[PDB]
Amino acid sequence: VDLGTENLYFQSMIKNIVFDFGGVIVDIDRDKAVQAFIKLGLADADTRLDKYHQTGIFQELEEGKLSADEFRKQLGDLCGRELTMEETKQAWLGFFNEVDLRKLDYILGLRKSYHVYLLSNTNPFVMSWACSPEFSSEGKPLNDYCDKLYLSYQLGHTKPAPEIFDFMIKDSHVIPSETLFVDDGSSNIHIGKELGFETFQPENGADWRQELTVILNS
Ligand code: NA
Repeated sequence: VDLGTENLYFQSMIKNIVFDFGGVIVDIDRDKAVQAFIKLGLADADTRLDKYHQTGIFQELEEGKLSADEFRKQLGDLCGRELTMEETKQAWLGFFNEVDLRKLDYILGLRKSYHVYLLSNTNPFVMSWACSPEFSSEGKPLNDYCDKLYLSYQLGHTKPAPEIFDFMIKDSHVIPSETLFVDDGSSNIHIGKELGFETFQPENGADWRQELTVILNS
């Protein structure tokens, strides 16, 4: 079938759509991330890095408890050498594959009919790329695809903490039952459901456009 927006029709009680970034808009490859951090000297990266919820200094960075520079310093101490910001950024970008422009185009089409928000565990290294014209070959920052970004490191909590969902709900004024939450992570989906959201859990790396269209018309 043809998933171009002009072919698509939308009608249901859903008014808002909340997307995660990694695992939904852009593919995550944890093995590639592990390799990228090992390159810096983090020889035990395989035990440290997670697909859904970081721990240790990685969590602290994604909750804004460590600044990018502070994280760089503490990561360097683990690696036994002083890291630059650029090589630390490049390690973080190891988590990601280039974006499927089909997904970005689909999301632009959604904005004609829905309020679209991002709610994501992320950090300044990743966002310096995503929230810039370097995000993709289309030259539009992640900001162009949403009404507002809710970023863990600016809010002090990471999903699946209920607090990050609560901030987003209160700030955006969405009614959870009229909102579709799209996230590849099970724990995040479960708390979203508990708080009243409709949920859709796509597979990381999969083309979810068809199924999303079906859900938005259910
Ligand atoms: Na995700």
